[PDB]
This record gives sequence, C-alpha cells and structure tokens, in this order.
Amino acid sequence: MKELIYIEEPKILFAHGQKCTDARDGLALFGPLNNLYGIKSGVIGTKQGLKIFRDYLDHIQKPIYNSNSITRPMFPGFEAVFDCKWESTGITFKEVTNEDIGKFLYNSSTHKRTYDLVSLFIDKIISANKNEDENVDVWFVIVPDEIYKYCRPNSVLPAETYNYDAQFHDQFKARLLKHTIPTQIFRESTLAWRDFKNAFGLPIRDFSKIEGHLAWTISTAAFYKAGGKPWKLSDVRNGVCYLGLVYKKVEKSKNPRNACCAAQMFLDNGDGTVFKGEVGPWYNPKNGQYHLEPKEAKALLSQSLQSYKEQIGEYPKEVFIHAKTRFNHQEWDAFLEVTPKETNLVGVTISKTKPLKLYKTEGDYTILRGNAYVVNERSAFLWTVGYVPKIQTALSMEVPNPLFIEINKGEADIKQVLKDILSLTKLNYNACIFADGEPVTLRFADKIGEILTASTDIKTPPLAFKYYI
Amino acid sequence: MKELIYIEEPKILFAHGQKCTDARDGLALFGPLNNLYGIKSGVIGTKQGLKIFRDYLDHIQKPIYNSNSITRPMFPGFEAVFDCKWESTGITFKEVTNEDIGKFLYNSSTHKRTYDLVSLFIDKIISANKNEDENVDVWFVIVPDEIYKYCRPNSVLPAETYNYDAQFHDQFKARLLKHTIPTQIFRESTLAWRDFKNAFGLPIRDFSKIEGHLAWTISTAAFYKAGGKPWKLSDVRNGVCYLGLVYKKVEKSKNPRNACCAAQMFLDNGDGTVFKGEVGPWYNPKNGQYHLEPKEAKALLSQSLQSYKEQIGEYPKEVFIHAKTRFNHQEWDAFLEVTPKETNLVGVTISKTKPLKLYKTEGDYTILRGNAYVVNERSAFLWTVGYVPKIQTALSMEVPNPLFIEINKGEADIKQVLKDILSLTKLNYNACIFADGEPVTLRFADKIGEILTASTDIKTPPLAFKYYI
Amino acid sequence: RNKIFISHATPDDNDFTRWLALKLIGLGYEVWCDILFLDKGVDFWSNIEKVIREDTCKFLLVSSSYSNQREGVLKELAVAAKVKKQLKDDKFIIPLAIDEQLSYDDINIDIVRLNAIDFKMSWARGLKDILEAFEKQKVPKEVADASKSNLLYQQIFLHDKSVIEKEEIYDSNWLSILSFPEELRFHEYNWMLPKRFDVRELTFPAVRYKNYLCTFAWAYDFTYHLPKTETYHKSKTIRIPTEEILSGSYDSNFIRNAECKRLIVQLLNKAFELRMKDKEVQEYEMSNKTAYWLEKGKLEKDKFEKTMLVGKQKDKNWHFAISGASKLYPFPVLMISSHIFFTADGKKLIDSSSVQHSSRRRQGKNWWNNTWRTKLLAFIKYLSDDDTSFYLEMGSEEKVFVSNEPVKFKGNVSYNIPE
Amino acid sequence: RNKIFISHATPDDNDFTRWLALKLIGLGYEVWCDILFLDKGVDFWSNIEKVIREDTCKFLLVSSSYSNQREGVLKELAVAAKVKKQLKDDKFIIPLAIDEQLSYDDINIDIVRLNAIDFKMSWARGLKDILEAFEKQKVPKEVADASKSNLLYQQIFLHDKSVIEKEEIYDSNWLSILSFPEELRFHEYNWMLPKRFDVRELTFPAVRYKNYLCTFAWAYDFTYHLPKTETYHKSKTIRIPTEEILSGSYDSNFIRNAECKRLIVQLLNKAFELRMKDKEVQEYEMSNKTAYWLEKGKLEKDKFEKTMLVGKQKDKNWHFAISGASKLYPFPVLMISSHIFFTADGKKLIDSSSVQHSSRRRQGKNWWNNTWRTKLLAFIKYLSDDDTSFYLEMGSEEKVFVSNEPVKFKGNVSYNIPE
DNA sequence: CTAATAGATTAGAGCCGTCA
RNA sequence: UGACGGCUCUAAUCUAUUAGU
DNA sequence: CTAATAGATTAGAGCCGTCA
RNA sequence: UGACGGCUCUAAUCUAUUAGU
Ligand SMILES: [Mg+2]
Ligand SMILES: [Mg+2]
Repeated sequence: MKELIYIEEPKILFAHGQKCTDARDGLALFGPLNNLYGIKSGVIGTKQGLKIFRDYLDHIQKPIYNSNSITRPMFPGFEAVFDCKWESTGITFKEVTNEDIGKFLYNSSTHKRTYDLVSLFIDKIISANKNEDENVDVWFVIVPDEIYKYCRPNSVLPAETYNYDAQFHDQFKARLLKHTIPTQIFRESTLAWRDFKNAFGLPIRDFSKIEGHLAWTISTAAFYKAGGKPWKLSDVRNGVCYLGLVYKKVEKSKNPRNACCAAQMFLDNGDGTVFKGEVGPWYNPKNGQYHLEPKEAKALLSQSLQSYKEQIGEYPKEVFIHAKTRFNHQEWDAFLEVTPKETNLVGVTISKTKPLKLYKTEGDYTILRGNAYVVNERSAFLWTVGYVPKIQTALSMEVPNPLFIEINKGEADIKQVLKDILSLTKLNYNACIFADGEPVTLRFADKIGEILTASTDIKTPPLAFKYYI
Repeated sequence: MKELIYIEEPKILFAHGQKCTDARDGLALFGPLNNLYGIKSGVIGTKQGLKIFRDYLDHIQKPIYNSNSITRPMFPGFEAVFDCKWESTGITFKEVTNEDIGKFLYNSSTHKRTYDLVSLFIDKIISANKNEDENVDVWFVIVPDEIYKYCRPNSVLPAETYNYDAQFHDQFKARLLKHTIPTQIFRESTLAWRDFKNAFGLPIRDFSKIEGHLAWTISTAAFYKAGGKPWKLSDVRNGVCYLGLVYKKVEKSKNPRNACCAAQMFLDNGDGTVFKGEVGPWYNPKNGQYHLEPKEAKALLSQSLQSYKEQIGEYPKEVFIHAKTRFNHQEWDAFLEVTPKETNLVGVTISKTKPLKLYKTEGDYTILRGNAYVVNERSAFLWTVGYVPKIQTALSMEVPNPLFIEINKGEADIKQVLKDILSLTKLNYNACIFADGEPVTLRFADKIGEILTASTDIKTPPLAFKYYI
Repeated sequence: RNKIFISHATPDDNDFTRWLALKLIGLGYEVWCDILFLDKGVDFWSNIEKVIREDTCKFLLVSSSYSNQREGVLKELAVAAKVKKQLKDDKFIIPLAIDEQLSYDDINIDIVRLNAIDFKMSWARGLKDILEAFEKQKVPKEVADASKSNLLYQQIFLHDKSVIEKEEIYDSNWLSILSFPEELRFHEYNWMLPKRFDVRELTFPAVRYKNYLCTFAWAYDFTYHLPKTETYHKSKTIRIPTEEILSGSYDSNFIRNAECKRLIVQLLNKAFELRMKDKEVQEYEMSNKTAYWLEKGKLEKDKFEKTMLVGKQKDKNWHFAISGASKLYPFPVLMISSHIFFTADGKKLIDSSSVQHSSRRRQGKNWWNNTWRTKLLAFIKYLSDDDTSFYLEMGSEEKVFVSNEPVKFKGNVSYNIPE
Repeated sequence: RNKIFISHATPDDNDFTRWLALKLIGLGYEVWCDILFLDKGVDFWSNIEKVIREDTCKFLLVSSSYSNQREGVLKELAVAAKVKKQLKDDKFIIPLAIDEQLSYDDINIDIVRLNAIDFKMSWARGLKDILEAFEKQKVPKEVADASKSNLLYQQIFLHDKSVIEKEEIYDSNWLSILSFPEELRFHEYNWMLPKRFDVRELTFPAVRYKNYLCTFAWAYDFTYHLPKTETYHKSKTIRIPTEEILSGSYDSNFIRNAECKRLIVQLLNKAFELRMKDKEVQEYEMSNKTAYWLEKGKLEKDKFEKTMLVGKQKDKNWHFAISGASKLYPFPVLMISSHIFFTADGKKLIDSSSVQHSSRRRQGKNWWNNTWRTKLLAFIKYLSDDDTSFYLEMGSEEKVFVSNEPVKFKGNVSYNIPE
C-alpha cells in the first residue's frame, strides 16, 4: 500500500492575457499571440495534385464537425480562427510530367531512384525560388502514392550517389537545408482519402468522424511553418535552461560513428519562449558507445552556454540535460570543466521500457493524467497518458505505461523535475493535441537527428524548427 | 527642310484590365495587379534609426499633399493606393551597437573598414534568416551618414579583404546573393530630412514641396520588394524577345579585363511579362577590347534560346539585341551558328554621344517626347526626354540630347525598332515617373554588372531583380 | 435594455450559438441565452417574457433547418414581433443563416422579408458584419474584456469537468517476494566436475563462477549428475548469508555486491522457469523472452473462477499468457506483463509472426482495463498452491515464496466517471 | 431629393459598383446602393421602394450580361420609370454599359430609347462622361470639403489631355556646308622637307601622309617655311576631285575611300582652328575639345543684335563660348557645342575646375529655351562674313563656304502651351 | 584475439487502430 | 511521410566467468 | 617593341537641381 | 545608396602613317 500524489495541469497562455488548459479551445475562442497577415502557397506536382489541393483548401474554409463535440473539439474555420487567409487563389504551381516519374521509377535500386526523384523535385523548387519575382512562404509538395510506396528502406519492387539515405522525405528535407525554404509534404492519399479504395468499395483510411482533428493538425502545422506563435507556456520560472541530447546511428560510413544532436529551450527575458535546436552533429567513432568524448562534450556545452549568454546576457542558473541514456563519469567531468561557478548541472534520464501497469478495479476507465509515484529522493514514476477529465476520454486505447524519471547525476528535487517534464509536453507544434507521451525537448531533437544524417555535405545547418518539422 | 515624325505612348495595364499613360494616376485609380495582404517590415540598425523609421511609417499613412498638382499628383495614403497594409506594428528590430560601428571605422583603410562593416551587417541578417522563427519580407538597413561618406571608391578619412570593390552597397548586395534576401538601404538623411541641417537654419535636402514624390517612390519600392507588381506593359508583340547587354570592367583582378551581363523581356503564355536577367560574366583576356570571343558568344546565344524555349516551348520568332557597343564580323559569325532558321537576329545600338539639338522658334518650352528624325533606313534620332503635355512640364531642364538608334546588324523596319525602344522605357519599377530616358534593358543590366563584379566568383547567381536593385 | 437575446435549436445548434455568445461576451456585449445558464425548472418561461419585453435591445435568431418550425422558437418570434411593434424599432429581429441546406425559399413566414446576416461561408465575416451593424445602430455596449468570457468558460463549460478528491484503490502487476533461504553457497569442486558438463542441465539451479558452483541446494544435492561428490569436505564451502547480500553489506575480493546480486537474480529466473515447467504448461518463444500459456480444454469449460482464459475467434483459438521477470528494484518483486497468442485449433501453434501480431492487434481493440485486470488476477491465482503463496524449489529443502495478490497503491485524487 | 441610385447584379458586378460608388462619394455626391448601404434586420423591399420614391434624383443603371434579365433590376427599373413619369424629368434613368460581350441590339426593352454611356474603353472616360452629364443636368453636389475634393476633380480632366496637330519650326545647332574646293592634292616631296619639321605649325592646313603632303594649297605655296620647294616638277602630284570623294566612289591602292573621309575631316578641323585663331577670339582648353569666347566689352555694351553674350553673376562674369566639330554624316555639317565660362574680372579665367563647374551649374538654372536659342543665333551671326556665308581658308584661293543660319526642321505635332 | 553462458543497457524496423 | 498509441521481429555494446592466446 | 601626329569609339568618376 | 537629368575631368583601345627595333 504505497502513496501517490497529484500534479496539476500546465496552463498554455493565449492572446489578450487569457489562459486555458487545451490548445484547441484557446485557439477557437481567443486567437493567436502574433498576427500573420497572409500565407502564399506553392504546389508542385501533376494537375491531379493541384486539383486535390485546391479542393482541400476550398473544403477547409468552412466549419467541419466531428463525431463528438466534447471528445474532440470542433473546427470553426481556418480564417475564423487564425485571423489569416490561406486559400486557393494565391497558389503558385509547378508541374512535373508523369513521363519523368515513369522514366525515373524503373531502376529497381532504391538509392538511385530516391536520389533522382528528390532531385526532380528540389531542382524545380530551388529554380522557382531563385528565378521568379513572387514571394512564396510555405512550399507544399503533393507526393504521389506510387512514389511513396517504394521509397522505404526495407522495401522491394514486386557509389557516387550512395552517400545518402534510402528515404524520400529525409533526403528531400536534407538537400534543401542550405537554401532556407520552409517545406510541407502531403501524401496524395491523405488529402483525398475518399477516391482511394480497396477491393471492398471502402476507403483504406476512414477519416469520416475525424476530419476536425485532421483540419486542426494541418492548420496548426501550416501556421507554425509560416512564422506564427500560437501559444506559449504560462509559469516558466526565470533562469532555467532545458537541453535534450539524442543519439543516432549513420546508414553508411567507414565506422558506425554514432552522432549526437541537441535541442534547447528557455525563457527570453521578454515574457516569451525560446525553443530552438542547438545542433551541430557531433561524432563518436567508437562502436556501440553512446557517450561523447571529452572534446565533443566540451564543444556541445560551450556552444549551448554561449547561445544562452548571447540571447539573454548572462549564464543560466540551472541546466537540466535530459537524455534517454545514463551518463558515464568522464563525460560528466568534461561537462563540469566547462561550467561556470554559479551553475547547477543536473543529469536526468527518462525511460519507457519498465514493466509496470496500474489497474482501476471499480470502473472501466484508466488512471488520471496527473498522478505520480515517488520511489525515492532520486527517482519517480510519472503518468502522462490516460484519462483527462476535460476531454472525457483516454489518450490511448489500452492501459498506458508511465515514465520512469531518474535524477542520474547532481542534486535536484524529484517533484520539481516531474512538474517540469509534465509541463514540457504542451508545446508539440507538429500536431495540435491535448497531450503527448514524451517531452518535446527529447522529441524534436530526434527529428533533427533523422534529417541531418541523410546527407554529409551540410556545414552550419539551420537552427529554426520551421525547416525540420 | 527636314521633317519630324511623331509616335504616341505605349500605356500600361493596371488592375481590372484598365489602362493609363501615367503611373501615378494608374495606381491611384485602379490599384496594383496583384493584391498583397500586408507588408511585414524588418529593420536593422541603431535605436535612433528605428525611431525615425517608425515615425516615417506613421507619417506615410495619412494623405501627403504636393505643391503643384498638375506637375506632380498627390499621395492619398498607402492603403488607399496599393490595397495592402504597412503599419508600425509588424516592425521587427535587431540592434547594432554604436560602439561596434564606431570601432570598426577606425582602421584608416577603406577596404578593411568596408569589409568589417559589411561582415558585421550581414552576419546578423544571415543569423536572423537561418536560426529565428519569425518572417521578414524586406530588410530595411538604416546606415548612419558617417559611414556612407567614407565607403566610396576614392574616399579618405579626414585576410580576404582586398578582393572586393571598395563600395558598401555593391559588396553588400553581392555577398547576400547565395542566401536570397531582399534588401533596401536607407541613409539617415533620406528619412529624417528636417532634422539634418547646415550652417543656415535649412535642411541640406528640401523635401517640403516634393514630399509626395518621396512618399510615392518609397511606397512603390517597398511594394515591389515585398513581392508586388505595380504595373506591366499594355502591348508586347508576339514571338519577340528583347535583350540588353552591358560591359563592365573588372577593376584590379590580376589584370585589366572586362565582362558582360544581360537582361531580357518577353511576353509569355497568359499575357504575362517575363522580365528577368541573364547572368554569368563572359570575359576576354584582352584589355580594352569591348567584344567577346566566339566561344563565349555561342554560350550566350545558346543560354538565351534555351531560357526562352523552357518557358514558351517554341524558339523565338524574333530576337533583338540592344547594346551600346558595335559588333564585328567575328562575333556575329559566332552568332547565327546556333540561331534557328526560323529566327531573325537584329543587332541594334543605342548611344547618347552625337550632339544634335533642336530649339523651338519664338518659344520657351522644349521639344516633345515623341518626336523622332529618321536620317536613313539604318539610323534615327529619338527624343526620349522632353516636354509632356499631360503633366504640363518637361522631364528635364535646358535642351535634352537625342538618342541615337543605329541598326548595326540585321534587316528590319526603323519605325518598329523605334516603337519597341520607346515602349521598353515604361518599365521602371524602381521609380514612379512618366517614362525613363533609356531602355530598361540597358540600365538593369548595368545595375546587375555593378554588383556581380564587386565580389569573388559565385556559381549560378540569382536571376530575379528584387535581389539587386 | 442593454441585453442581447439569442435563440437557437436546443441542443442542435449548441456549437455556433455557444461560440457566438462567448465571442460577444468577450467583446463586452451582454448576451442572454438558454444553454448559457445551468439552473432551470418550471419558472423558465416567465423570465423569458419579462426579459424580452423589459430589457432586450436586439433579437438575433439562429435560423437553421432545425431551428425553423420549432414551437419555442416560433413563440419567441411572436414575442419579439410584439416587442418590435411596441418599440417602433424597424430593425429588431435579425436572422442568422448558419445552415447550407436551409434554402431561402423554404424559410418561415415570420422572417421572409428581413435582411439576414449570412454565416455559411466564413464565420469571421459574419461576426464582422454583426459588429458593424451593431455599431451603426448604436447598440449599447461596455469595454471589450475577454476576462468575462474566460470566467464564463471556466465556470460553465467545465462545471462537471473538474477533478474529484476521492480516495481509490489500485491493483498492479507487482508481486512481492515473501521468503528467502538463509545462506547462499559456492561449492568448491577443484577440477571435480566435468569442464563442459553444461551445469544449466542439473535438476536444481546452478551458476558457474571461477572453480565454484553457486546454488541454494545442499552440499550433496544434485549428486545424481555428479557421482564424484560424496568425497568432499564441508570446510571447502564458502557460505554467505542472504540478508547481507540483498542489503549490499558484503564486499569481498572474492565477489562484490553486483555479481552476487546478479547471480541471485539468475537463480530466481531459473527457478521460476523450472517451476513453471513442472506445472505442465505450454511454452511460447518470443523475440528475447519466453511466455507460458494453457491449452484449450485444460480447465473446466475453458474457465477458472468464472473468468475465461481460452477462447474462439473466427477459425482459430486465442490464449492468454503472462510473462515474469525477477527484479530487485525498488523492492524484491517478480514483475508481470500480459500477452495474447493464437493457435489454429487450440492445440498447435501457427508458424507466422505477421498473422499472430495482426490477430493480437485485432483482438485487443475491444478489451479494456477490467478485462486485463480480471485475466491477470485469475491466471495469477491459478498458480498459487494453498492459500496465499506460490513456491519455487531452489534445492532439496529450500523454497522461495511469491504472493498471489499484487501490491496495491493508494491515491487521493480521482474523477467522477461521468459516463 | 439628392441621392443617386445604382442598380447592379449582386454579386456579379460588385467590383465596378464599389469602384463607381467610392469615386462618386469622393467627388461629393450622396450615393445609395445595395452593397455599400445594406442595413441588417430591415425589410429590404419596402426600404428600396421608399428610397427610390421619396429621395432619388438620378437612377444609374448598370447594364451588362449579368444585370440583364434580373428580377430586382427590372423591378427597380419599373419603379424608377414611375418616379420619372411622376417627376417629368426625361434624364432620370442613365444606362451604363461595362461589358464588351453585351450587344447593343439585345438591351433591355426599357432602356432602348435612352442614351447610354460606354465604359468599355476605360472607366475614366465613362466617369468623365457621367460627370459631364450630371453637370449639364445640374445634379446637386454636396461640397463639404476644400482643397481635397477640388484636387480630386482637377486630377482627372488631365490624363485625357493630349497633343494637337500644328506644324512647328525648330532651329538647330548644325551649320550646313555650302561648297567645297574642287581638287584635293598630294604634293610629292621626296625626303625634301625636314624629317621632324612639325608641319602643323605653318600658315596653311597640311597633313603628312607617307612621303606626300596633303593640302588644298597650290604646289608652290607655303614656301616661307619650306624654301627648298620651287625646284619641284608639278606633274608629281595625285589629284582626286572632292565631289567624288564625298560620294563613296573613289577607291585605290594609294588610299581607301575611308582614309579619305578622315583626311578631309582633319583638314576641315585644322582650317576651323586657324580661322577661329584669326578672329581674335580668346580660347579655353577643356578636357578634350577647345572652346572660343569673347572678352568683356569687345561688343557694343556686350550686346549683338538685342542679345547679350557676356554678363554678371555676383562676383563673376559669365561668357558664352562655342566649340566646333566638322562632321560628314549624314551630310557635311559643322556642329557647335555651347558652354558657359566664368571669369573673375572679365579678362582672366579661373584655374580651378570646382568653381567653374559650380558657377556653370548656378547659371544654368534661370535660362530657358529662348535664351539659349537667341544666344547661339547671335553668336553665329556675329561670326558671319558678308550676309549669309562664312568661309574657311584652305590655301591660296580655295575656300569652304558654310551658312550662318542653322538647319531648320519642321514638324506636324505641337502643344497648345496651356501657360 | 575469439567462442560459448547470464544480466542491463540501447537503437533500427514494420504492423494495426483512432468511430460505432 | 497530417497525428498519437500499443505491440511483434531483429543488432551492437558493457560487466562477470570459463576455454581457445 | 617603343614614341608622336590625328579620327573614331568606349569605359570610369565627381557635382548640382528637382518650386515660386 | 529614395529617383531622374544635365555638365565637368581623367584612361585605355582600334585604325592610318612616320623612326629608332
Ligand atoms: Mg512536417
Ligand atoms: Mg533602388
């Protein structure tokens, strides 16, 4: 018979200084913080894709209702919510002849055809950006289904270009990094899910009751890529910097050369929120070792600290380095050597593979969202996925697992660490959802790790998150 | 006795398909072709510069009245004219400390100090374009007057730094070509003209009675640089692409040598004007030889023909080569070897050297703008500057010089060439005036050449004009 | 006056009406509507008439397919018409068309000649038009404050959406270990046992460590597999107490806490495996671990304590399975997880990973918390021996006991489970 | 009754209707139309009828492919016809055609006998037509603004202002060459003259070419500087008539038709230099050319035929100067380039480029066409020889005649000079 | 240096469901 | 790849020991 | 190859008015 | 460099010819 405590909802701040507990309700009731004036879109593909996007734009201009108004909130329209226009009149279109796709998707070698298709798209995108007098803000790519199906790594068709990954999306985003052009990719099947069926007369994907969620997600992503700030956290205390580190492998190389990437978040002294990836891919030649060499660790910490100093004016009073792996002693010593005097260094590990579930005996509904179990002074079990009283439903289907949060190195309070980890999960901009199972700092970094790994020619990659998600 | 023939003016095509002869009234009545939603302005400079910029942006909202309405039309407000928003609320500031500006302009060497100032100004722009989340349409640089007077070719104060021309504007626009960022440069005196004075209690530059023209010029510049098209030519004959070549000397690069740059215009499918440059200097080792070797000439014709073929799909019916030099047999024999049989090459020369003048008898005003004197089948005088009855005044003082048009190569009608050269003078987007004194193909090519030859070699430079002027 | 009436089709037009009411309140407009308030009862019609006649300045009617030809809506329309006639106000009733299906041809007679504000295309345009019309007609208003709208949202939208300070009881998958032997053993067989005898084949758990064998069994135990065992002195056995090595208070150059704890965990795992093998239960080989499952018909009518464990799905049989892991953190436990496996008829397995995974995904859609809890508890209670325990044989006389009831957790905050 | 009604087809002609309404409102009229003035919550038919009947001075109809055959447009037309009959105003309904696809033989039957205004060519032309009609019909204009509405009115009426057909006579700065010497000659001095005699310093114009000297003078001329010339056979010469030289005819191995039209040009330039040296005219050395100007007071009170050539500007005196260049394209002419030079005391120039440039720029502000023309004509008339001709000396007897009046050009297009 | 035996870490893939 | 969740099948590495070094 | 005499072309820099 | 125009000063180059190379 142990004891559990409760952790309250984070508050996400909205326009006019009013607060809420759900992003959707705040967006649909008040409006965003900044006011973008307009969005100009660029469509690339066949005439079918252009018609698909035009129809989808015309459709999303009016309110769409879901199955349940309480389970999933409504969509009162793109312009009625975001106070900006994104319609099918400012579209700038670039065609790709179907013979080009046919002449390219016959080589039967995934690397060569992936490179060829990525080139066939990016060359036209870059040429349109370079040699045209218009102003395109967000570039939408309608990827054909037959192109998508066979560009997976472990998929089969029923040297110079080998220094690249075997995925269309990764390499396509990778070779556009040095030209600074925001990009959004839509599957052809996703936008028009009705016309694509199987040998049963029914859509492969049923979006009948969940068009509101789809509209929310796409509108939020398009707004964020266009330079909008929808919502910000409420009570982030001054002087705290969160820095997540994610490790990755590399597809082809003389050695495994495990790569390290980082992501950063803190307060901007202007009552805002700075959330940017501080990433210059660091390398470890040793096989299987997920600890950086002392020089790499010194470089990473120095870069992060210098970025914080330039952004604000002084060093941070507290640094929580979130990582999914434990740290060894030498890496922590190297972190300590480049550390200022009045700077507390904390190493926290978040893990998921820990077999433990809790069952409610009386009802058939899962556990509360904000509960927490404190094993000791240096570890705890935190719940984030489950039933929320506001949305009257569970975030997952089965009995969810909690997260194991461990204060591996340094001295910190477990309740405060849990509170911060819970509050960090309301700032996922790639989708518009109530809550997630993983904090954003260790999530967005992952995406960076899977973009600037597909190619090796990038030097000084961009930092803003509008070119990676 | 000799006779003078007259040609009427080729009016342009404003909104709603309306046409007018003067740009000011054409915009004031019908508005621009494309409709922007609003202009977000980013400002780089000091605090005083930001304050002055906000004051001017506030001032240009209300109507501004000129001294004489007949000569110069009024300014009725930016929103009423261009149907878009430009207010002092989307202004984004990046501070450059006066300490850095003062300390950088102390080396007493024009090259080193110009290099330092350019690097300081462009590093912040590159960082704010690659790392931050906001959107910037046009970057307005506000340089203090104390650095403009010292960043000149022959200027005296009262390391890869010697490879660039000692001018701030040219190098600044040349170094940002690979990042594709529009820029508009202001002197602190241009905006706050009343505050800057002389020994007497009067400003150096008096805008009291020409304030409306200043407002119109800055408004149209900001409208174009934000991605707007203020107007276009009414009539362009089909199948005909017009060129313009300019030679520029590459000062102090291992030898005295020279290069060539081009610009082109044609009418594409959809009644649109493709007004774009032709980039890539073509050199020749001989000094003072304002000509091209055959190898470079074949490349130029091939590139122009392929550029037209890509957009139109047909080889041009007629090609015109406006230039201010004279062709020889070697390079014209280099031509016509890649020219299609269904193509006619006319090499036309425009110059303002031969000193002819006409005075009206018993009068006070000068000759009209449309008059032309045809000496032979291959020579003409055209008065591109003169009195305009519509504005009840002349475009210049004293007596303007006539413009010499000489068909140096090819067979064509003198009337048609004169009409085309007169029509190519209504495309001054950088200004809001009745017409320009020289064809835009021979001026925008010079503007390109002044920029491309003030830096090191750069591969595949941008072809749009908003990144240069 | 100073109040604006809103009427709709309760509860068909909750979305637009509630959005408009919250928006208008956020701009400083006093808005009176039905669904906005919570308290109701018999005295709900006299207030309507009194408010309409006394302190109502503008009447907005949400005309949709449902709201048209509605008795209450038509009564409100008649009262509004009477008030408009009395007040000599030409513009008192304003239609708001929010339904695309509702054509202007089949509208009610009471509103057929009136200029309607359209909301079908874009709701922001209609909101702007309403604001402009109110401004032109000089409708009284206060200063724009979104705080009132936020307060109304917090106190009306989330009335029965708060959290309940109610104690509760939680079942888990953590089974506590009750009993341990007294000492651990490192029998010293100096080149006495075969070099490659494969000690993981003995009838009792054992781990090799240097020239020593580690087991909880007796010194002369498992002598059937090792005939050359009797001629051995007792003094050559290093005995280590279990309490200190579980507490971490035994550091030696012979062995440290880490390796001894590792050996204890390994012994527990092997004992669990052997004991479950004794129960005569079928085995399943996963990617890294191993699971245990019952046949079909092994129990009485495929049930145990009114809880089914084996069932029929389409042309196959589905079997519930549990997997255990011996772990010592934070307190000695045997963590339990659940799985589902599929067989052709309940006796023979189907050799296809994709079929098994797809079948499990299909089956797990409709199962909820109670189903998993009941199945897990039932299968745990199946294993226990006499009243509350389940023993693993670690030697001739040594036993390790695991409780059959999982560890409970007590919490103080819960919800009201509102269907 | 001071409101103008506009009838259109909503929403097919919203753009033109809004444009015309905004233009008319800016002019000062009171305009009533659908989209601009659409009250919300009011009976629109009764309001429209009241507006048409009680306060309506004009009925502007918009006729196009959309507004044709429309119920509301037709009803408004009928009510406007009734109002016109009740008011006895034959110019009450004004059709405005804005569609190029609407033929004149398919118009509404109610506007066939009415004078429409064509907006096809340009909305400005039609706007001025309707404003002229309103001014003729005395439409009440509510002028409530000064210096803004009047400036709006003055802005238009000027874009349509154009040129008028009238022949005009222009002067020029080209002096036509009247005649040439018959023969040009190449005197053969077989290494007789000194190798570096610097032939350009003698009295007559001559140019070296191979072993020959080219000049218009006779064989025994310029013997004062070359005494060893008499002993020279006169048959050792090559004569080519100049008329065929200035015809693109002569070509030979001795000299090509090209070097010809350069030697003649050089000789003409040298002759002009010598002639202007002989006239006692002071000289100035520019960057590339040489200019000639008159001293102060050498004319009678610094005036020649009611035109002044030397004047006063603060602490400087300004002098008109000319420079000459002989050209053969298209026909033999002398080009004269104007300059203004500045002197301190009227006799000495200033050896400073900056002050000369600044003074010239200051002087160039006040002059107009008449000043420049009169000054050039007066200068050329002073340089005249007898009545209309002026000769350049090429030798003992040969001379080149040039007129003293510039070539007159004639044109067919001019302007009314609207002060 | 390699090859068996266990624990305790980590990272790559691919598959199904989201409502009633 | 518009999201998120939960699964199954695979690979390095560290520690401990033994035997081939 | 160097240096003078010309014609005939070409490119750069530097400065002032724009109204009454 | 917010535009435009008009002037002023310098410096290559090509062509013809002449003399030492
Ligand atoms: Mg994305
Ligand atoms: Mg410019």
